[PDB]
Amino acid sequence: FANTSTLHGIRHIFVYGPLTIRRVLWAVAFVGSLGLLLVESSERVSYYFSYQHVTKVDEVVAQSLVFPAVTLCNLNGFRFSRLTTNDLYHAGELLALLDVNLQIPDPHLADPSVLEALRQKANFKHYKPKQFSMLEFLHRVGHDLKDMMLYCKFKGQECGHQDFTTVFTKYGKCYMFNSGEDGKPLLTTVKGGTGNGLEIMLDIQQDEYLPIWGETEETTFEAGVKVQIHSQSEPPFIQELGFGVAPGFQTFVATQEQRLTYLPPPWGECRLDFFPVYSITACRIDCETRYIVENCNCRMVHMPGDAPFCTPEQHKECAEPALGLLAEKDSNYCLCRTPCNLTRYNKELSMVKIPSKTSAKYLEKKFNKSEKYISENILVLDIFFEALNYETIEQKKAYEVAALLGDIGGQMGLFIGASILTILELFDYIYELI
Amino acid sequence: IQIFANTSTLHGIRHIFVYGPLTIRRVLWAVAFVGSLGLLLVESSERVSYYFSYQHVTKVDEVVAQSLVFPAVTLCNLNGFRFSRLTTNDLYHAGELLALLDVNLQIPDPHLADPSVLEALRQKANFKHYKPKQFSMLEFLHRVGHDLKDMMLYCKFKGQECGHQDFTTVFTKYGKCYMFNSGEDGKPLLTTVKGGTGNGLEIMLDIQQDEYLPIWGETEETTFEAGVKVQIHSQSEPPFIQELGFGVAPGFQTFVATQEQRLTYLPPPWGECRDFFPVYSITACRIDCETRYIVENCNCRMVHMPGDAPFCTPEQHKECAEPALGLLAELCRTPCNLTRYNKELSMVKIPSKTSAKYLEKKFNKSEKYISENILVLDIFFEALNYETIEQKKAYEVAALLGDIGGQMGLFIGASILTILELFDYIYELI
Amino acid sequence: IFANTSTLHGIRHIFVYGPLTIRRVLWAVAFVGSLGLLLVESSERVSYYFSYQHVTKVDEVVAQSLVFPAVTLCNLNGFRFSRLTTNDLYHAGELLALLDVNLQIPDPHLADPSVLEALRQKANFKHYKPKQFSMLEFLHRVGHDLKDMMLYCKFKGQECGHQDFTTVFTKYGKCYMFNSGEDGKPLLTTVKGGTGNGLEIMLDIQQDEYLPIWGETEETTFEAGVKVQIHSQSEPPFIQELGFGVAPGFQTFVATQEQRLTYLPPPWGECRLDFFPVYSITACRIDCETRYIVENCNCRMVHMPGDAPFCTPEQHKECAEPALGLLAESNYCLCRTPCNLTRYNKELSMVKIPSKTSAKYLEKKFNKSEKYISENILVLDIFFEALNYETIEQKKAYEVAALLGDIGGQMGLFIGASILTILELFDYIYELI
Repeated sequence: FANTSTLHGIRHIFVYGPLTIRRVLWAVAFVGSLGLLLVESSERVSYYFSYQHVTKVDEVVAQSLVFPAVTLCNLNGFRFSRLTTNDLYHAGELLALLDVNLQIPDPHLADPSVLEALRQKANFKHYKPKQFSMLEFLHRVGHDLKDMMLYCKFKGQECGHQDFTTVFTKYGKCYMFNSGEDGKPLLTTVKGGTGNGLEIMLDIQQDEYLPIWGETEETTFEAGVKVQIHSQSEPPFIQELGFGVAPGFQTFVATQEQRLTYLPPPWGECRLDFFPVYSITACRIDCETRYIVENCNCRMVHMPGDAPFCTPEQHKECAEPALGLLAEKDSNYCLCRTPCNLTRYNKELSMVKIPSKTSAKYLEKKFNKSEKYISENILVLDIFFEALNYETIEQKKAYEVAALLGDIGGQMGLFIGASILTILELFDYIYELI
Repeated sequence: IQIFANTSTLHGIRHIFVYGPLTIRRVLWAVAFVGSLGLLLVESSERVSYYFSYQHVTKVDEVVAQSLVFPAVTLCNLNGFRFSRLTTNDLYHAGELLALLDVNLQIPDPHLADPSVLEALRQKANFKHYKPKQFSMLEFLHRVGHDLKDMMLYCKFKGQECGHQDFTTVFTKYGKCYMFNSGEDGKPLLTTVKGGTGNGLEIMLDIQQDEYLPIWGETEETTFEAGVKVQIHSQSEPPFIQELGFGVAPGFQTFVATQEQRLTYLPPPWGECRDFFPVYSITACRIDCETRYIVENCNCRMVHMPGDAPFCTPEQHKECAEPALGLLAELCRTPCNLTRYNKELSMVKIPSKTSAKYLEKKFNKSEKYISENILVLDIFFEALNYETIEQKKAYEVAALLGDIGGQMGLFIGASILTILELFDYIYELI
Repeated sequence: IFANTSTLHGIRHIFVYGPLTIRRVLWAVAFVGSLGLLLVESSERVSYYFSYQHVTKVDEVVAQSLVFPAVTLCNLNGFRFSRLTTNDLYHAGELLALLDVNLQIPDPHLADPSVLEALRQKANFKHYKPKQFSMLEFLHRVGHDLKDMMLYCKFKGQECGHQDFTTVFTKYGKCYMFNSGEDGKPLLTTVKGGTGNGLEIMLDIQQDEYLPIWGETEETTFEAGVKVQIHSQSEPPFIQELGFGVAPGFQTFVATQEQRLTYLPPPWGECRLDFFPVYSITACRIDCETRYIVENCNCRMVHMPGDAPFCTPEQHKECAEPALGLLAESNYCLCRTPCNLTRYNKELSMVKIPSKTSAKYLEKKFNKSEKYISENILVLDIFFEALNYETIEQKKAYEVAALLGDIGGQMGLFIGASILTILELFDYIYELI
């Protein structure tokens, strides 16, 4: 009888009278309903714990964008003219100007003019060496922006090498525009188009490039600059993320601000010894640095730390094969996950010829250079925003707990009419039968 | 006086054994219910809070098509005025503008000029006893601006021949430009039906680099560059090549592999989408905006602007409208439907060795000229499909109900009516 | 034997049945009202469910290695002039546009002197007995040779060779595909970003083997370089359409990202082959071309698969070329997206080759003029910008379990009804009859 009596209950049961009946279908109809509720409620919980996301892509008109950092590097790291005898001593083998015995490799195939200058400076049989510092070396021999930069406009106003910042990188002594160093307030763009961005004309000084001759294992046949457009929060990794600019063209880099937002685990993979602010580039440098200061007790020039600078002795026989080993052989010493908030810059590249006929003469005059030189050494580079807007890409949580309840809640309502309390009511009644 | 005690409402739909007459260890129900009620209020708030946050999410498809509508291609020589075709009257008014003449109407630094250039400017600039004649910046530009008839050596579309009669004059901050497949004259828009370089627009251009205005001596100008600018753009939008154009260089076949993008944005409260032009565009408004500010503060309009205003004379251009724009830059939101075109650029060299001679012959031009003046330009669809990017409303009212509905079901077993039932019963107690 | 008044056992929410009529008939409206909305809103939800929407899930994933794609590359020139034989000029002569319909040099007075000399040497058919000719054997022999064309190949810093590429015929002629996977060895992988650790090849395009053009030809073949498709090893190259140009006199950098698209079948999306085991849009579009030509032309072209017979230049001209011309204009061919697939997104940048200080080295090493080097040599770097793939998935918007939870909660809200509540009522109406 008690069962008959518990049918003031909230779950839905005509399965308890005094006499057995016609209506045993309710037994099935209820067991049926209960079945589905359990099937479908599982799915919803299963899915909830799958901790999915979905993507929200907007594009937002803006009154101004913050102009990014532009790092740029000559493909040539060391000017030939500026190599000293002391330099050719330590760095000689490194720059591939000298064989292991400190002597000019295949003298008969060398440029006459090159061999003249190397014979003058590389007589090491009797040489008493002097102290040498890879950083001091690079600072002195690396291409000079003062020399390289023929003009600089930003938003149509004049600029100069005083708006750039020396920044060492696997390419040597490089220059970063709008770096923000010394907390100077970052430059901003206020109009789209080629006109109102960064515009620089460069002489890449192609006749200071290290010479290549004879039976060399070298393939450094290329001339121009590498360039990374990158947010001021992240260091340049121009090694990998650079794009080429070629001489004899005005290259247009039309850019858009991208504002990524990622979710932490368990939805996504969101979330440093040497850098205050975290970056993928930042970690991957910090990682490189830590593994070399460990296995080589020096650091390279582009790395941070207070460690001692890797001598060309070390660079050759230690640190270069150490990186050779880091990538291909040894799983990441540090694998580096995405930051949560971050800003990317999307580039479209187009080009027009420089110089035109009607300017060729002017340029030859102004700069005291041959028609040839201008046409194999000069480029113009425009970085600029296509229009005043950023794109937002956010990862949004797919199914939060409140929505799970509303779904299991409505599913219960549909099949049984049950609440939490309905179940409690039943458990109370079974605990009373014991 | 004759109404049910609380005890008596066990007819009530909420889930309550809190009204047996004498007190019991089962005060937990009071907790369990107040507990359940608490969460219901917490969780139902969240859902309403969220609803009114009027979020969206994004739906990205890519759709195979039997045919795409081919876009509008506007193209401009980097040079706005051919030197050969400058007249003495032109050099009079426009002289200072083109930076061929100082504030007085004479050649700035004749000693540094090309010999041949100075000869030709002396021939045409004798102004001490010249009585000026009528001058019109539009008529000027129409006449001196590069001619497509001259510039265009061949035109294919879908492999079939084309001509300057498939293009339309269009003035822009670059001068007299030309727009392919413009749709003007209500002619039915060209369509592509096969991918690849072959079956798009293909044009060979001579940019006439030796008609470029010369620059010499102690000039502040830096127009050192040669080639064309190009905007690929939907026929409903005007070109804004000043900002959105991409460069093409001479001495290369430049390939522009394109995809149709079909953006759909939501109005407020979810997203931010919503007179001189029939159709609204961001470019359209930004022109309308520039025009209104210049016709106000300068009583003229420039050549590329619309309106019925009077064309800005070089007098005005110098002293008024140029610094007016200098002042202007120093809120136009997205249309709801719109079509974008995504470009990938690649290049090959022109001319090849085995055709260099042929081209020199056919066009009566130097080996040098061909190599510093000729380009080929292919605009074409990579394959027959458009990408759709739609903003979809995140949480509609029907789904809010289903969630607050099921939350009530879960914690209380309440309906709307359940609450009404309770309010009826309290109104009866008063 | 149950009373309307007496169904107070009923689960939907009803104060509407006493014995006498009352001021509280509002319940009748409030209920009919509630029932109204329930029907309005529950329709919307079902309507929407059957609208079978989706939404998009975009992640980006760090990886310790990416699989390097397939690179197919083609010289713009399909046939080296030097290597054209007398037999070849006989059958293929008209095809290569070297000879008019009467097997004679078209406008000899406008021809390059040196060209005409070499065509006269090879195209005097006065006494010639023709021999067996095969467009495939022809193309295999005359088409540019990678051995010749490829001056060096690096991958991940280590050396490479023509034996890491695979001959692959295409609308452009005899082309070469890197990391094709055909050798049943495991596909090559990148483990560091940047220019250095991708494919890097230096090519001499042999611009002076290009077929010459002279006199009154209707032509656009003025251009020199290579076309290149970066593509999934699962898909054949369709370089005719999907290729990008590389120009001589530049190191061209192709920075790529792996994209991993997932699409939904009907009814949500348009997801999901005689001649190809693996399905591709490219794959079916070839299979489609092939089927239509073997039907309407009884041959196949060289790039097509099948067991059909190869189209002779006779056939190629007068049959199969206009047959494809007729496929254009407007598709007799429906080729939908695969479900899983991998795309490669390319950014192109360039620097000059050669530098001044290497120009002479290259001239010497390769025994070539300053001019030749500068109009024939290019370097091509394909590589991943950084170790990650982008995932774009189409995700079902509203599955059946979520429809129930919504119709369920809507019923709960307006009526307090379950499935059983309605059954309960139908039982009670079947009992009234």
